[PDB]
Amino acid sequence: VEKVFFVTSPIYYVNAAPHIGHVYSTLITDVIGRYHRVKGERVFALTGTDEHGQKVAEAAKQKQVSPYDFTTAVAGEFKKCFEQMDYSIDYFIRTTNEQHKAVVKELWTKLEQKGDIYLGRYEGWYSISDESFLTPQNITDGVDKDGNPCKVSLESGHVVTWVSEENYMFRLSAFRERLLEWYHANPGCIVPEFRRREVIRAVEKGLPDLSVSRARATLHNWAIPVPGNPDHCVYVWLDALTNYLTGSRLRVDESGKEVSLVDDFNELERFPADVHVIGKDILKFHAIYWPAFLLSAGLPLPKKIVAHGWWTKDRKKISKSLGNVFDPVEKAEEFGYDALKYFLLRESGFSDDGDYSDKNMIARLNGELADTLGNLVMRCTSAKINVNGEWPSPAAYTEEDESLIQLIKDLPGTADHYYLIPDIQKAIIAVFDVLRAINAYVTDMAPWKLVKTDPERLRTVLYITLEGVRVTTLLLSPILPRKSVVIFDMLGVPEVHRKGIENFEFGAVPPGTRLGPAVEGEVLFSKRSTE
Ligand code: MET
Repeated sequence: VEKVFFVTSPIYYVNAAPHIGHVYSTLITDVIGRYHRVKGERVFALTGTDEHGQKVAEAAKQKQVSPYDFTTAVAGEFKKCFEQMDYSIDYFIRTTNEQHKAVVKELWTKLEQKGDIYLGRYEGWYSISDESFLTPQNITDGVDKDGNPCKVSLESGHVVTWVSEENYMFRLSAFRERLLEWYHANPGCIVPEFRRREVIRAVEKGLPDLSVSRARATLHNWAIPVPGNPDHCVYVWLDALTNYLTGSRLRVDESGKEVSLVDDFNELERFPADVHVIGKDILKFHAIYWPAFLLSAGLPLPKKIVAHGWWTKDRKKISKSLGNVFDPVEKAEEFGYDALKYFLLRESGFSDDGDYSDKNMIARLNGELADTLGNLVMRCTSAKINVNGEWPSPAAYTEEDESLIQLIKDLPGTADHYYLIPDIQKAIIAVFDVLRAINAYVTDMAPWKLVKTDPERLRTVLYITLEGVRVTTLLLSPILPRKSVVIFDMLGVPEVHRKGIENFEFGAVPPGTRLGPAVEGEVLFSKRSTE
């Protein structure tokens, strides 16, 4: 099934400025997209902002501005931040978009015509901050911002309020069996595995019907009207999840501006998502509600949902109100963009809540990027070792030579599998296991002595090293997109050989290829003092 590989991030609430969590989710989306482009596939990578709802409306009122001006301004902050982060995202969607609204109304009407929406009541707890309905088992006692006793979410700790409203209800209870059948038929469809198990357990227990509208006053009229009923607004989450469908149907011009909404998703060959990237906090929406809506509407289901953890800094919660900020742009200016991306993707897996510190950041940058990767690139390109400034023609390979070559040949298949799970941390570790092996081979062969002692042997050692650096760098190119270009330039790898599965093969760059010119004193990753 040849198709556009479709990868998404969440669309973020615009109640406040963008921060590490948004940057991280979008980074993961970006990396997955980049890897599939490197394989020569068609890719559409989507990110954006979730701009309706009571949460956003009350954030605007607290700043005392119009919701239109507020959402526009904060959406602009997200766009600027992502531009600065140097992603390769194909479209940035906003739920205030008029074509998105049309797709939401269309989907609603399909659900209704299917018989899965009825007029009922919700009486229960709601978290405005999570826009989430909660049972009494999912709240506990806590304190409000005036210090008074209130109820709070056990999941998020935000304040909950009791809602009692005549609402349109979606028959979620009727999809239990079909959802379980979907999880069991596709046991890789939620990653990591323990989060898949959580979803299955939750759905096993039973599902209540879900409120998919609210009275218009509650939302301060900042939402999409229910087709045929002006007194109701569409649940912000049904509106929000629909962004994935809208995005799959938007034709986008060179400037990244939407110019047309197509009638049917098949026309652009994107829907359904191959990967939805999300945080663990929004798993039920994506793994339970979304597939149920899609089943009701007769739409195909996503292939994989990958849910990551939440970051801390110096083992404490990241917060402006407390004394612990973590600004990605600032840290990227300090340590480098590719380096910061590397750290975020290497330091933690999707099953973990990662922790940043300047100490650990510096140790990875010095140890892995400078001492392992950078040092190797400089060694095989130096005029002192590579006297002719080119890829030599290798002579006969020893067993030691071949053992390293085997690792280099095996690497693409292994990295590929990890990128597809996806488990980016493991992909990175696999590549760096090969970089460490190449370094120990270089140390063991001492090519600097071979220049005088055995130039023929040096040709072999040097060729293996160059090719190892090239293959590893290609597989890291989604992680270090700017630095990989610098590496390929230093190596003189022609543009055509910088992507495509043909170039996963050992030996793709021929002997006699000239290295790129040298710039005096210009290192790849400069080591930084440990403060
Ligand atoms: C359809 S993904 C919506 C995610 C939600 N706006 C959030 O920031 O958590």
